[PDB]
Amino acid sequence: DRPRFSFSIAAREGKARTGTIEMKRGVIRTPAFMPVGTAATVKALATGADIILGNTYHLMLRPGAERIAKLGGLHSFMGWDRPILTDSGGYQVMSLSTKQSEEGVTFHMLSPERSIEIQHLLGSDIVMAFDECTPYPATPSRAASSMERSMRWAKRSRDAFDSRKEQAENAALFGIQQGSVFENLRQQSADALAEIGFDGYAVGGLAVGEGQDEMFRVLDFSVPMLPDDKPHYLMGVGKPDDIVGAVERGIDMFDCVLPTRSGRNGQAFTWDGPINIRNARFSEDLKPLDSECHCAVCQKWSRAYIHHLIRAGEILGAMLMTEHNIAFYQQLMQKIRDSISEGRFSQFAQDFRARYFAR
Amino acid sequence: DRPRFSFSIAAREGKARTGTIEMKRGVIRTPAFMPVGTAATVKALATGADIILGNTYHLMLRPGAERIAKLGGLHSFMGWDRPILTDSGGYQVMSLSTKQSEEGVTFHMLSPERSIEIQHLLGSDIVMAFDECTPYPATPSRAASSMERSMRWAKRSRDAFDSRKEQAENAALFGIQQGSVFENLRQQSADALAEIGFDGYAVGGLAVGEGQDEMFRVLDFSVPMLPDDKPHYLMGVGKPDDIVGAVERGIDMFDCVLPTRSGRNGQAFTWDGPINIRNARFSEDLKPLDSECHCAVCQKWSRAYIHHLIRAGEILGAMLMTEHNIAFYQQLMQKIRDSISEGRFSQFAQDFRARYFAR
Ligand SMILES: Cc1ccc(CCc2c3nc[nH]c3cc3c(=O)[nH]c(N)nc23)cc1
Ligand SMILES: Cc1ccc(CCc2c3nc[nH]c3cc3c(=O)[nH]c(N)nc23)cc1
Ligand SMILES: [Zn+2]
Ligand SMILES: [Zn+2]
Repeated sequence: DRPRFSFSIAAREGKARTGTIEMKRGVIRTPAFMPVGTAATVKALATGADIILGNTYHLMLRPGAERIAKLGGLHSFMGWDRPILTDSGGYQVMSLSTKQSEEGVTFHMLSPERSIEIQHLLGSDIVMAFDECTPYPATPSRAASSMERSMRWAKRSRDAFDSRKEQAENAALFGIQQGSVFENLRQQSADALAEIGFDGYAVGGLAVGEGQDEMFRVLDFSVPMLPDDKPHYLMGVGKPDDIVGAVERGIDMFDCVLPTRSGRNGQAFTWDGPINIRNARFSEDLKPLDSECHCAVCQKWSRAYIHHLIRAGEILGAMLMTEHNIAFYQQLMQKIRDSISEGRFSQFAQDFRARYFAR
Repeated sequence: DRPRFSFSIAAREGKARTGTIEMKRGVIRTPAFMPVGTAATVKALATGADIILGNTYHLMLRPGAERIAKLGGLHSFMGWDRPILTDSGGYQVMSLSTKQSEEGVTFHMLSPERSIEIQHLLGSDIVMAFDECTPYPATPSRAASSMERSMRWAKRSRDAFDSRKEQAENAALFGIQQGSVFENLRQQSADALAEIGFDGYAVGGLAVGEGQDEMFRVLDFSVPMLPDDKPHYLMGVGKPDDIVGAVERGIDMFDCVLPTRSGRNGQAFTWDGPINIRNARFSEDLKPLDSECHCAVCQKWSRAYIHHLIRAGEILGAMLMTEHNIAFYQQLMQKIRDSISEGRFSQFAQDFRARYFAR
């Protein structure tokens, strides 16, 4: 059948690439948007996807990784038979929960070994190494010390993953680059990860308050340090314009939680920029959320009706907004893939920004 | 094409009837459950219906009946091309908002004439007369005075409806019986409504705290006072067992808001009674919400997953619960219609109660 893990690049334009990841549970077209699976009914890729996210930090607390395993794993639990990616829980413990040491983080304990076992019990297909997302801003010394611990933890994550036969033979493991905003530390981190060897490489430690200009600056030198022949996952990013610029700099995978969060608060993404549907200017607007969007919501209902539902406190309004936002991001990713494949991505990015920041 | 309004009875068992209402926008199979249209995406009848409810009291306040008319009416607004029923707003003004007089109710003014015009602007197909839902309990004198005012208002509602050509020719008007729990006042009210003449007759003034035994007692003598050859709508009812007992007493139409409210609070309806999915006993339950339910939710997801979603605060959990509850009520109505048509409704009601109140 399909291999455990293959990445093939079908077309390139500058630093941008488009291709496919093959795994046992399915194919992932890249650049890929990976939505959380619990925010709406995600279908096989529209309000769908090739791969969804599990929420390791939440699941290890409710109902617990052992219970998820008892219930058949996340694929059975969520009714999703395609690939699933889980984070290692390190970022979320530090953001939401903490006592740190070389062994791991107490808050329950979380270590590289326990993080890998938790992701094993959940049954995810893409497993993230257990890292430390360095806070921003950070001094060079603090960023270096943090990156060095993350690299020791990456080696421990590799070894823990390899010691579980079912996981080593059926899942894939991604290493996470750290180093804050410092080119020399980003290089040393990429070097360390490449020596250990991973199936994919994530750019960690961004989307931590640095702003888009700084994030793009860091991606300019950081992504080329990663192995070219493996997928590149930018964690925590982001807005549609973040995605286009990150693809321009060689990123292949994205996890944006914004579209599934924005929907509950009334924010809809459109080709003309985001709008807040609760605003009174939409109370009589008979256009769909976006006039070109092909999602089920825009095929049927107006801005005026979704405005009404959300203002009325109807959960239906938020669900429709969420379904539209997920669909818009997937339509964005499809246009990105098509334009790279056709050698017109540079023009697309230009056209996208001009319209997105016009209105 | 179809007539403005026809009701045909296809089969009877005791006082129970099953049949069809024909209107210009579609056919309604009876006994019918009429869900609110804003609680989930309701499809053509499953998580669907032959007719949905509009919320007159909410709509006249946000965005206003004139604005709904400017947007094309509720059918265009909600994307629903089949029949729509609206209440007259009298109950809701008194429950949720008040100064009453023979002219109407100030809170905005609401009169029989204004209520009919509001329902005209909304474009509903079944229009309710403007009544006063008598509070419970009520003395005979207070119940009589209230019923008598409602009957004068029913005549004013009839005249207002008939004076709007588009409405008189394309919609239907239902009169509402009052009289609290008093047989002689229920009779006088039915007499008054029959002399005015309506397309259907509602039993009003119940589901106001009287309890199921008292409600059934009042239906025992009240429903036979209404014209047999016209549909009978019990307003505000109710639980599944309320519906079965009310069909046994000659009711044809129901509006239950409970299934669309219960879903948000974790209550699911099953053939074994209601359950609260948030209860810890469902955290590892791999069965669907109901093992016989044919809805999309029970085809795909477990109690354990819906429990997880709701406990996690995910709006998806409440939406799935709502979709299941709407579907369960429609499956209930289908079994009621089939069993009356097959002459086995008495046995069905017996079997239903024995299982529903067992667990
Ligand atoms: C469900 C879910 C969605 C997204 C994430 C990714 C969370 C996330 C970041 N989010 C913003 N910036 C981020 C940086 C890192 C990082 O450096 N390391 C890890 N392990 N995760 C990150 C985790 C869980
Ligand atoms: C959206 C919506 C749903 C349901 C209703 C029906 C509201 C309702 C009653 N609810 C409980 N008991 C009820 C009695 C009456 C009544 O006597 N008169 C009217 N006009 N409505 C009633 C109105 C609006
Ligand atoms: Zn859309
Ligand atoms: Zn169901």
